[PDB]
Amino acid sequence: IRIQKTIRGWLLRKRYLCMQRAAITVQRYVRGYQARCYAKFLRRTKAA
Amino acid sequence: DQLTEEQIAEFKEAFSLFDKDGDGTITTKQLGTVMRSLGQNPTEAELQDMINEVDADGNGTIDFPQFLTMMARKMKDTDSEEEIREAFRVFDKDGNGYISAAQLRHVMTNLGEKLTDEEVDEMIREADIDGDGQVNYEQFVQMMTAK
Amino acid sequence: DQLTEEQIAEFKEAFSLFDKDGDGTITTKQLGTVMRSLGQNPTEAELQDMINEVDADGNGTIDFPQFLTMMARKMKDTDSEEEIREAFRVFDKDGNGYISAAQLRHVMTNLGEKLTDEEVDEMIREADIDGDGQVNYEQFVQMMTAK
Amino acid sequence: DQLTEEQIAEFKEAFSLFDKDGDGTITTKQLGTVMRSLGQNPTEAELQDMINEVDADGNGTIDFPQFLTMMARKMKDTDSEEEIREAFRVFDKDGNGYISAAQLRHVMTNLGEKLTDEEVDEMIREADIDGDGQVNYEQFVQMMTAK
Repeated sequence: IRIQKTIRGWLLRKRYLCMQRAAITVQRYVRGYQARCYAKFLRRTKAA
Repeated sequence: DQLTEEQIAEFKEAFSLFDKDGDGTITTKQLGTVMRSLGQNPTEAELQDMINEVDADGNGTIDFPQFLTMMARKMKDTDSEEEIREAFRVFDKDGNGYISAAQLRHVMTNLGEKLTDEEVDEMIREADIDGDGQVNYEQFVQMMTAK
Repeated sequence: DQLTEEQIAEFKEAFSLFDKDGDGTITTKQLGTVMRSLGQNPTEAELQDMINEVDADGNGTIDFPQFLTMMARKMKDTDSEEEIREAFRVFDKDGNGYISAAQLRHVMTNLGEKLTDEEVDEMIREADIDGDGQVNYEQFVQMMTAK
Repeated sequence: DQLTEEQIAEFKEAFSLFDKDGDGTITTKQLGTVMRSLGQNPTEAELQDMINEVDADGNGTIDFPQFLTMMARKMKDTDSEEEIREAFRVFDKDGNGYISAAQLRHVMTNLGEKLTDEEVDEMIREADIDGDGQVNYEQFVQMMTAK
């Protein structure tokens, strides 16, 4: 019983950790793309 | 005891992750789901005890302050890694450091709190367990404890 | 690790764009925006770490020399379209290439660092709107790689 | 700061031409109009800055010393053909100098300073701009600097 409870707890913990890592990476890429778009927008506005 | 606010914030973030309502209250099923998702180890008996304590109020939803109290009560109980090592050594009849995958699967499936065989296959695939090859209990315990 | 003069000129151009004064000095938030505009993608926690490292010791704001030093020491190419696709598949519980817009918004806002709702709305509108309510992350990664 | 007496005479004569009151000092709106007349390079934001500075002064007219000072402010820009030709090039996805009037004017008005519909119409008509075809900009900047 101890083994199985610890195992299921660890499995859900690993699931949560993978979710967190993927979310952090996706947020990082999203912010990078948004900043790139903002820089291009600033370029366009200045030239206009 | 008083819990560090960083841990409290992490617990709140974990709660909000699966809180499909966003109100800081969620069903006891996802309560246990995030309890395990925190890395802690509650017995299903303790899970049922906590569920009935919540159901005494009749809400069926885990408010964040009571959730934090539950977190503290879980922090009260802390098993050691050596205990898990000894438990696995008990099932290591050979004592060669390796245990059989099929017999461990049978142990999981037909002892105590039986769980789904798909979860057993999840253990096999995630812990790169060979179907018949002997698997070291110690490496499994270590990569389990890494968290 | 000195930077190419073309990149130096591009950095000064970005300074002119972001800074109304256009003196080559930008704030820490502006520092992070320029970091992420160049194509280098550090995390918000990472960006705060480098901000504390530089500490704006030049003139209270990230100026051109500190900017050059930061870009020199933090030069990397860790961003990979396949990595983004794998992370989105990790999001995709179904694994069909489509991730629920509501679930994605919940994860972005609640999990870890909280994204602004405007950012999530921008990402939703950036990708093609779908009848199922799920954003196709494959094409999303496609134009993330494109620009 | 201090300009050639030829430019001094030119500016005084432009004053007198636009000196409807005949005071000898040009009005703020008349200041902007003669800046547009003399090939100067004021920004709409810069024009409003000048207007509010004069309002703080309160006279409503531009004396010659401040006129020469903002001549210095203008010529510190030392703008040339090539930079804005490059800006058109980055706007000219064709890259041949021939640029589509529709998208160019949409970016010109929507992004940055916003133009009234009339101003766009007369500027398209009088600057040999085709209604929808690809129009060259190089001659326009060449006769910018020629004036």
